[PDB]
Amino acid sequence: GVSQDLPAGLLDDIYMWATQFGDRLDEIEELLTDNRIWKLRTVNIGTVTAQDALNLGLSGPMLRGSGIPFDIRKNAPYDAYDKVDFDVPVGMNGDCYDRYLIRMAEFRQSLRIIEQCCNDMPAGAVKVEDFKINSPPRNLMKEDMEALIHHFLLYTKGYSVPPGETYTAIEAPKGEMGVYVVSDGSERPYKCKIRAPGFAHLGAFDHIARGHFLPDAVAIIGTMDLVFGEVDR
Amino acid sequence: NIYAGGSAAAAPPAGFRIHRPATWEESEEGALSKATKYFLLAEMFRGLYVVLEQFFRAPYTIYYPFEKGPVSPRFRGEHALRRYPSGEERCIACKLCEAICPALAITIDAEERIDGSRRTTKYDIDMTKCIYCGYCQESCPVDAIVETPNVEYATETREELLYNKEKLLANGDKWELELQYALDADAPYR
Amino acid sequence: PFDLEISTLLPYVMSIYLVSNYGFTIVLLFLLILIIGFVYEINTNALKINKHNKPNTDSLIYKL
Amino acid sequence: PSVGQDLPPVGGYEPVQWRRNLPARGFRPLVYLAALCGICGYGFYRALGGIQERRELKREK
Amino acid sequence: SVLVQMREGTPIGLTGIYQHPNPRPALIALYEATLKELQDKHPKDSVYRQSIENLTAHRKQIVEDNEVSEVIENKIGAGLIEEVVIQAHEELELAKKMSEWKPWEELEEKPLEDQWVYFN
Amino acid sequence: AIIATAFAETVKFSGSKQELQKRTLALYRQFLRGAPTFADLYEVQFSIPTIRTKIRQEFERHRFVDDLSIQNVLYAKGHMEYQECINFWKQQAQFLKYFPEEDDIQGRHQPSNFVDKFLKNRA
Amino acid sequence: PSWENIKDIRLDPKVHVDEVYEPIVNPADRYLQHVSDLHQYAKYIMAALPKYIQGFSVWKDELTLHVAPSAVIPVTTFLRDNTSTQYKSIIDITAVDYPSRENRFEVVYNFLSVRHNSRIRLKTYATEVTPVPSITCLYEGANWFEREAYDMYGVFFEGHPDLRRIMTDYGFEGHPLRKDFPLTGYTEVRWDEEKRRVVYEPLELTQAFRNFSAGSTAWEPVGPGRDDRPDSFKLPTPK
Amino acid sequence: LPGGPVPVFKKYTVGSKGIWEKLRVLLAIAPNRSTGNPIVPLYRVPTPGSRPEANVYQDPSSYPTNDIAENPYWKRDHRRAYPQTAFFDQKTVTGLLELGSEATPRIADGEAGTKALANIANGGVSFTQALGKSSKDVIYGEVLTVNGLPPVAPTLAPKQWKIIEGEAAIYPKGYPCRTFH
Ligand SMILES: CCCCCCCCCCCCCCCCCC(=O)OC[C@H](COP(=O)(O)OCCN)OC(=O)CCCCCCCCCCCCCCCCC
Ligand SMILES: CCCCCCCCCCCC(=O)OC[C@H](COP(=O)(O)OCC[N+](C)(C)C)OC(=O)CCCCCCCCCCC
Ligand code: SF4
Ligand code: SF4
Repeated sequence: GVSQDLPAGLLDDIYMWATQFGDRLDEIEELLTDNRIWKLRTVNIGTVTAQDALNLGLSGPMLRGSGIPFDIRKNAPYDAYDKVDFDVPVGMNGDCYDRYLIRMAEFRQSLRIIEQCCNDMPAGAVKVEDFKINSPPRNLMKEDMEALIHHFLLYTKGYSVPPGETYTAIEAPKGEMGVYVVSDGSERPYKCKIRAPGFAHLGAFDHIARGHFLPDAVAIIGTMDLVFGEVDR
Repeated sequence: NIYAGGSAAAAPPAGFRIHRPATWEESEEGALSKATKYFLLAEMFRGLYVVLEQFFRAPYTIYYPFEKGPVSPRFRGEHALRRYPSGEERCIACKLCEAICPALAITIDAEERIDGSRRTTKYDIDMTKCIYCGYCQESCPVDAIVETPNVEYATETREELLYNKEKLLANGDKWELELQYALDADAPYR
Repeated sequence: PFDLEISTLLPYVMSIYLVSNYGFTIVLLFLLILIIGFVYEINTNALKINKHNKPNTDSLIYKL
Repeated sequence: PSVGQDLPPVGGYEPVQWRRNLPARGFRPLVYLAALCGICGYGFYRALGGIQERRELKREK
Repeated sequence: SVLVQMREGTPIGLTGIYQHPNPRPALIALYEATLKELQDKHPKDSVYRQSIENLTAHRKQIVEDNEVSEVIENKIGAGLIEEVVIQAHEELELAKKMSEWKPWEELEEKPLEDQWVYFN
Repeated sequence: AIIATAFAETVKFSGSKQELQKRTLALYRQFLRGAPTFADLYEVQFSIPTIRTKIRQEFERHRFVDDLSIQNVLYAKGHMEYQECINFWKQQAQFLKYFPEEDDIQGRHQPSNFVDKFLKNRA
Repeated sequence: PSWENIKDIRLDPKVHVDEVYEPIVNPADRYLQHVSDLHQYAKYIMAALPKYIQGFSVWKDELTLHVAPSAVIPVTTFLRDNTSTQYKSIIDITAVDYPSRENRFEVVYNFLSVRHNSRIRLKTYATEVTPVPSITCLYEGANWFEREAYDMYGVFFEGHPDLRRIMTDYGFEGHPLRKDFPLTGYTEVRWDEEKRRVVYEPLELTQAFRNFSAGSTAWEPVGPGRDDRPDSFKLPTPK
Repeated sequence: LPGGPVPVFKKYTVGSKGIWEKLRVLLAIAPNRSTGNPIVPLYRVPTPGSRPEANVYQDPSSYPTNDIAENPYWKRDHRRAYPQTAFFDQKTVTGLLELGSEATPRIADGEAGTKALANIANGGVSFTQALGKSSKDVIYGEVLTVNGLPPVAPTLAPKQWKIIEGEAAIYPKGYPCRTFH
């Protein structure tokens, strides 16, 4: 779950931020979306076809810009994405300008989801209610013997994970982020490999950037949305 | 019906094929209006106006260090070792902080005190190894090790950032009141 | 050449009244001749850097 | 149970604006073209009148 | 010859794939070719052959029964008709490679006993 | 597509030791030929003959390896190292890892017998 | 109609629940029908390529195929190009070190089919001297993944056009993700004033690494689990 | 259309008053746009360190997990009821083809069934002889579909896409970005 519950005045403050973020987005769009220089730098720059996008391992906007409607939040719903209403933007030219439009629309859809969460936040626990997995609350830890034992063990040994393996993926902001974790049944993962979307995007750079000018390369790097801690883990 | 190599969800949605791009001759706007927009840079002027509107709005800047950005009771800053109201140390050397520490930043030594108490003889934090995650403070069964809200302790030498037990206890003594505000605000949530 | 063309108009603008209508006709002829050269430059695409690599547009054909 | 938890209002919050809001402003383009023509024509009227009067001053000198 | 993929012309909504001029004959031809390849190089017993035959027969029946592209792609359920042509071509090349690979046989590398032992 | 870089060789495990011997001697020739380029890229103090001597010593080290698979791996890694050196992908710091002897005398006391090693707790 | 009189949301009546009701459900249950489907699907694949598929495994929504290295190119081709599979995107390639096995390394491929909204995993094996066939011919995106697998583990990929280190330092000796490679390696760097350059030296740590895994539990923690196999994939009992 | 423009006085930003408000309304590109400065008396007030709710907060719990009288831990111990990974090599699938399944058997009773299971478990029947021997009924029911088609790569939750056009779209007609729901 999460480590602590939300503090008392947070939903109200998130709502007040949300009431003005739309204008904040409109002004950026005023500077960029119709600017002819912005279009000169982005239109037909870093084009990727749909088939090549699939073959290269691209995901997220890098894929949705080429016309393919795929998004893990809709295709394989996780935590609460099935309970909220939002739309998915899909490009058609597979270029930097289509990807920019996709990201700007995703801003709006995130604002939508944040408002729905502010309206539908339910009562109850925020972590799983088994003290063999997550630590019990502190007033139990200092009063109840089982709670103290479980707290001691969780912070010194850790919980044991049943042996096995999984590849698990989510629609991270930069594309499909996955982990492949192998458990040997102990408290420490046997193997943990991170699948970073930026890794595959930078791999596809040589195919995408060929025949462009150097400033086009700068624009393509920017459109891939690279953070290098992701790239080299 | 029955699908072969496919399914209803892999069928194209209604309207997935895009409409044909329009040619120049099927344009609603006459060439003179388009040329006016082209030569007089209409959207560029709109962008300049949007930028100029900001010039008459309130800026966001604060005058640090005379003003300060927002800080919350949960904030993770420099470490301290706390006491009981009697003045006795709270740490009883359980070593749960040392075990949980993801950066192995804590080094602890203990034995029986001459009065029989279980107490530390050495408590070190390498602040240049620490990742300021707060796991030690969550793990402690007696609220002994804490993170204050203090961030202003930059040093001129690295040796000054190897905190021993005296330094950490002095930090607890120095910051106890702010620590009590933070605890009074966040203890129910832990 | 374009710089010399432009700078050759300095004697005209400094003598426009004195040469009025005859020189106006002459300077028009001079400008038109230079504009023919501008036309040549524009139509030959002489200052365009062509991106050598272009997307392949050939169809995919299979011999069945 | 649940006491003291951050929760939403009973009726909910008023809807926020999330759709694109970039309304079209300004006269139609031909109005700007007409204004430009009028400004330039008036300026040419003044400049040519000034040139002609300057020539008559040259005659006097 | 068969026109598989148009790489210019009217864009359809997927980058790099353009509108096919005459897709139904292309589909029928490619489907004929793959049925012929299976019949001439694949054992009648092999499961691969039975499955690809039945699938190709099903899709060929759908194409021949229907003149309109949107009806066809709703009944096939595997994308726009251009993508269906690309799929048929892919299946044909796979069948021809399968003829040489001979997957209906017994497996050639058995695993050692330790090979697939995990922690359970 | 994703194209290979300067002096890249696709990985191929030679089925025979003689077909590997040909490739190996070709790699040795490549190293010897690149020695002056190396001395220019990496601004070295020492001479071109010293570089070529070092290359010979490297190739000598595996002169008696028998198993074909091991020789294949040694060759593929040696080619990787050649590509790294000739493309200036290495900096001077990593290139000079190969020349520990070229640095000056580290000190007066490098023990050789038992007593000297025992006096330094290295016996 | 001004911001001066905007309503205070902070004093609106909040929702108040008396008791929260969250029924007890095993998360695995939601997978059961899907598990059956995967079994059926895997059976088909194994019946179609019996020359190649050593086996398969099914865990909740993840299907793994196990093949010999020489099987990689045909099976992968099938997975990419068959009409019922259509796994067009390569997601990742990595290796896992199992030092107890005669073949140390298992090579893992994950594939995605956007057409069918489906994932699949394929495993093979390798050692420090026996390579695997590169799948760059089938997926360009595989390129860098195989490089990482070579850099971290030392697995070679036959047919890879440009196979070199991608993560580690130039001239780095070792493959750090092997179980026998030590956590902090063998060498460290510093700036040397005498030589005016960054130098490499044998590792020396001011504080030695403390390995707390000695405190692992003395009692078996989870037990056997339960089997979720469908009844159509269990051998019958006589009578 | 929900999500559409809302006036500036419904946004929690400072803004202008008096004659200056008239000037701003006359001179704004979009008069309904806020300035972005939060209203000081309303925003993040009271401070998180002085919330009254802190002195009434209790650890939240759900029924029946919090019951003191009817929940043994082992009835909700989901970690220890984890699904086993099912491994199938070709011998097992051979057995499934020949002898049928627990669900639908094709085995005889007594020593016959145990000996059949044993001799497939030893290597007597190979997978390919297993497949060739298999009848049409077996091959269609239990390898292919009942229609003879192969099964498609299965999906846990199928997603039907719809395209939103017109006013509810995110961008207008011209832009090369469509709205999928
Ligand atoms: C209607 C009849 C008209 C009769 C003839 C017109 C008389 C002359 C009119 C005066 C203005 C002419 C000079 C501006 C012409 C600009 C034309 C243009 O758009 O250039 C476009 C050029 C790309 O070329 P192109 O291929 O044609 O565009 C297609 C893109 N898909 O790409 C570009 O160069 C982009 C445009 C360059 C803009 C430069 C911006 C620099 C600074 C902006 C100045 C704005 C004002 C600053 C002052 C502050 C405001 C007070
Ligand atoms: C191709 C261009 C065609 C334009 C035709 C416009 C004619 C309209 C009639 C008004 C003239 C008038 O009546 O005003 C006369 C003016 C000023 O002279 P004045 O001193 O007032 O007259 C007294 C005569 N004296 C001095 C002998 C006593 O003369 C002008 O030069 C102004 C002409 C208007 C400007 C036209 C320029 C067009 C833009 C050119 C951009 C390349
Ligand atoms: S804050 Fe985290 S890293 Fe720092 S000492 Fe505490 S547990 Fe260790
Ligand atoms: S600070 Fe707390 S957790 Fe750490 S040793 Fe002392 S009592 Fe134990």
